[PDB]
Amino acid sequence: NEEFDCHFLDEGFTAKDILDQKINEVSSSDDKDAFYVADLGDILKKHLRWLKALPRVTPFYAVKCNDSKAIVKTLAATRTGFDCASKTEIQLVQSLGVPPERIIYANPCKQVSQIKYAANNGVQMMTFDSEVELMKVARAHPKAKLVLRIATDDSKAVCRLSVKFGATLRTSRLLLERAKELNIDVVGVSFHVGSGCTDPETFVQAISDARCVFDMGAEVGFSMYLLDIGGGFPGSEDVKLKFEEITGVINPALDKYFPSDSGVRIIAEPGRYYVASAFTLAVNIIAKKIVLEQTFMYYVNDGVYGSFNCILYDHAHVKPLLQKRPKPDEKYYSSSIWGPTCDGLDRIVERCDLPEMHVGDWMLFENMGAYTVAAASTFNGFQRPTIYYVMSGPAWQLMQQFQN
Amino acid sequence: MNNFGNEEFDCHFLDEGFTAKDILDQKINEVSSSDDKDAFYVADLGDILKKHLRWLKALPRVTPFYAVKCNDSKAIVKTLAATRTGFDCASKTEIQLVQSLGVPPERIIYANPCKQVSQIKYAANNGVQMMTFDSEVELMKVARAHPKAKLVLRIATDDSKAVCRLSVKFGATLRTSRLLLERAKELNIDVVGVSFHVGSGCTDPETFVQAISDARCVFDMGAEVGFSMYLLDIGGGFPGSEDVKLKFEEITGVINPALDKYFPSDSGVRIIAEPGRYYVASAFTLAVNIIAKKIVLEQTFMYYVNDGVYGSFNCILYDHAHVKPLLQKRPKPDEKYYSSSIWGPTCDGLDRIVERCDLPEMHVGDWMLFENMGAYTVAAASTFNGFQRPTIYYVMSGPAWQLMQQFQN
Repeated sequence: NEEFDCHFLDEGFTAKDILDQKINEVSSSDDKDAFYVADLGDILKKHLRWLKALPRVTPFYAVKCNDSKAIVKTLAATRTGFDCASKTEIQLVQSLGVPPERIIYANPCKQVSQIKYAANNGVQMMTFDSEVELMKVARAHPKAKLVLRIATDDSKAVCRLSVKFGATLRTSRLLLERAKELNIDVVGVSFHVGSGCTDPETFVQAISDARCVFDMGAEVGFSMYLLDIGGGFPGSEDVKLKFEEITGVINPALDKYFPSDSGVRIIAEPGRYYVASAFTLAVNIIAKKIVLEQTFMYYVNDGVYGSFNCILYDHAHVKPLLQKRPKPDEKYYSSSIWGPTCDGLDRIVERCDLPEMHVGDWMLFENMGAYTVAAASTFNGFQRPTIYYVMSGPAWQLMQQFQN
Repeated sequence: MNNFGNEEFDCHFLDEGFTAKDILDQKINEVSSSDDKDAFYVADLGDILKKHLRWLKALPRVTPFYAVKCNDSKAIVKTLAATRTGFDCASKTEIQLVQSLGVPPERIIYANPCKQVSQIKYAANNGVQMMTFDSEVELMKVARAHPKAKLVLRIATDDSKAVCRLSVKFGATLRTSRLLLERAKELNIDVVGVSFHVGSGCTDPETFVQAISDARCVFDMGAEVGFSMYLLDIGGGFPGSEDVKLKFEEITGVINPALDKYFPSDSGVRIIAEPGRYYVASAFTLAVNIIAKKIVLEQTFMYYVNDGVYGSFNCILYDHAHVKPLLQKRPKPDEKYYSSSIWGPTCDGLDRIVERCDLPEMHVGDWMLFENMGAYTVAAASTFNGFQRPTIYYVMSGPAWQLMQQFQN
C-alpha cells in the first residue's frame, strides 16, 4: 500500500530532483498518470519553523486540510495536537496512536451522534457558538470542556452578511450565562481569521476580542485558560503576507493580552501551513488542440473534479510550471489548460503564456498540498493520483529527535 | 427499511399502493428516536424503467446510450443493462464497470473526445471499437493505439442558451471537420458518423434542428472523401424531471421531424443518443437531518444539515443546480414562515446549500427532503472533512420488475 510506503531521499537531492527522475524514467512506455511527490521532510521543517516563530502556541493540525495517513503519522510523531471536525477524523487520528488529550473537536455545529462518539472515546474538548449546541452537549456529553468560538470579520469574504460560524460579543455573554445554567464547563475562546487575511492587525483585533470574552467568563464564574487562535497561516513563500510577518505581529499581542503568568494555554489550528508546499503535482498533457495568432488548448489528466477543486472551493489560483526548463528565445503562445472530464466547466487555467507543448509532456503545480486531495472526487471514473512520499535520512533523524 | 449487507446490489420491494415518498416517510418514522439520523437516499429503479418506456414512446428511432458519468451506481447500470440500452463511457473505470455487469462491447460508445493514450489502448484491448474525436492529435493517438477503431466526429453546437455548455471545451467546426475527415482518410482511419451535444440545459429546442442540419453537412462531407457515414449521435441535455420550463415531449416534438427531414430511415442511418440526466434525475430523493440550529434576531433561522456542497450538493457549483427544500412533515395551514438559510456540515464557510428561503420554525432532528437529486450529485461527491456518503436505498415494485422482464425479452 502506497499510503504507508515511504521512499528515501538521497543526500544532495530534493523533491524536485526526485520528480524529474520519475518523469525521465517512465518516458518510454509507461502510462503517464498524474502523481504527487510529498516531502515529509518539508513538514518537519514547517514544524521546526513553527516552534521557532510561535514558541508559546501549541499547533493542532487541521486534519481536514489533508488527511493522508503518512502526514498524520509524521505530525503525531512530532507530538503536535490534532483538530478534528468529525467522527472519521477522530478515528483516523486515534488509529495512529494519538491520545484524546491531543485532540480538539473543533466543529461548532456537531451531529448529536458524533458528540456521543467523541464522549465515548474520551475526546473532552469541543468548540461551540450557539445555545442549541449547549443543549446537545448537555444531553450527549455533559462533562465536556467547551471552547466558545467568536466571530471575526473578514472584509474580503464573498458572503459577509451570512456568516456560518462565530458568536458576537453580545451573544457571547448570553452563551456564557446559559452554559452556567446548564452546569457546562467553558474553558476558553477560539477564533478564525481565515486564509484570506491581508493585514496582520486583524489577528490583534481577534486576540483583543478573545481577551474581552475571557473577562466575561470571569464575571460569570468560569475559569478560562484556553486560547485558540485558529488557522489561516500561509503554507508557501509565494504569498504577499508571509508567515514571519504574521507571527511578528501576533507574539506581542499574545504577551500583552495573555501573559504567561496568567496560566493561559495558547494553541492554534494550522492546516495549510504544514502541508501546502510539501506536495508537488505532476500532470501529463493527454490532449492538444491548436486554434488559429496561434493559440493552444491543452488537456491534462487532473481537473476541477480532482485535485484542482481548490479553484472553486478554496478560491485557488494555480501557476503551471514546465518540467523541462524552457530556453528564453523560444516563442510563447496564449494557452488554456483543461481537465480530463467531459464537463465544459472543467478548466484549470483560462489564459496563460506557454511554449508549444506536446502530448506526453509534463506540467508541474507546486504548493498543491492543501485542500486538494482532501476534496477530490472520482467523477467520470478518473482515479486519484498516486502520492509518492519521500524523506531524507537527516529529516528522519530530526523526527526521531522529536519522538524523544 | 434496513439494507441487507451491501446497498450496491440490495433492492427492496415496493408494496402495492406505495410510492417512493411513502417509503421515505416509513424510514423516517422508524428512526424517530433511537437511531442516528444520517442522511440517506431513496432511489426508485421503477422510475428509471418508466423513463425508458417514455423514451421508447417519444423517440422510437433513437437508441439511448446511458451516460454512466451522470450516476455510476451499479444498481442503475444493472437495471439499464437489463433494459438492453447502450452505455456511453468516458473512461477506463466506466468501461470496466459496464463490462463487469455483462454488457458486450458493441453496446458501449467511448464518447470522450480527448482520451489518454493508455485508456485508448484499454478500449482497444477490451473490444470497444466506437470512439469519438474532434482533433487532429486525437487522430494521431488513435492511429498509434487503436488503428481499427470506428470514429465518430463530434461537432460544435450553438448552446449559448443552454444551462451547461461544453462548446468551448469540445466540438469541431464544419471548416475544421472537413480537414479532420481528410486527415482521417490519409491515416486510413474509419470515420462512421457524427455526434453533437446541445448542452445539458438548452432553453430553445430549435438548437437541435440546427445541430441536426450541421450533422447532415458533415455526413455529406464524409461522402465526398469516401467514408460510409451511418451513425448519428444526438447527445444529451434532455430534462430529467417535470420541474422544468422545457419538457421532454416538446424537445422530441421538434427533434423527430428534423430527423425525418435530414436523416430518413431509408438512408440506413443509425441514430443514438447519450442521455444521462433524463434517466436518473427524478429517481433519487435525498433526506437530510437538521443537525444544528441558530436563531438570528425580525426572527430568522440558520439550519445545519448533514449533507453539503462537498457532498451531494456539489451540483450547486458544478451542475448549476437550484435546490428546493421540502418539509418531510406536512406544515400546518396557518403556521408562520421565517427567512432561513441552510448550511452543510463541514467547517467551510462556503458550505451553504440555500442562501434564503421561507420555512416554518424547525428543530434539530427534523428532516428535509430534496427531490430530483439523481443526476450529478453522488457521482461527484467527496469525503471532505470525513463526512461519509449518504446511504442509498434502492426500491422497486413488483409491476416495475415485470416491466423490466418485458424489456429484457
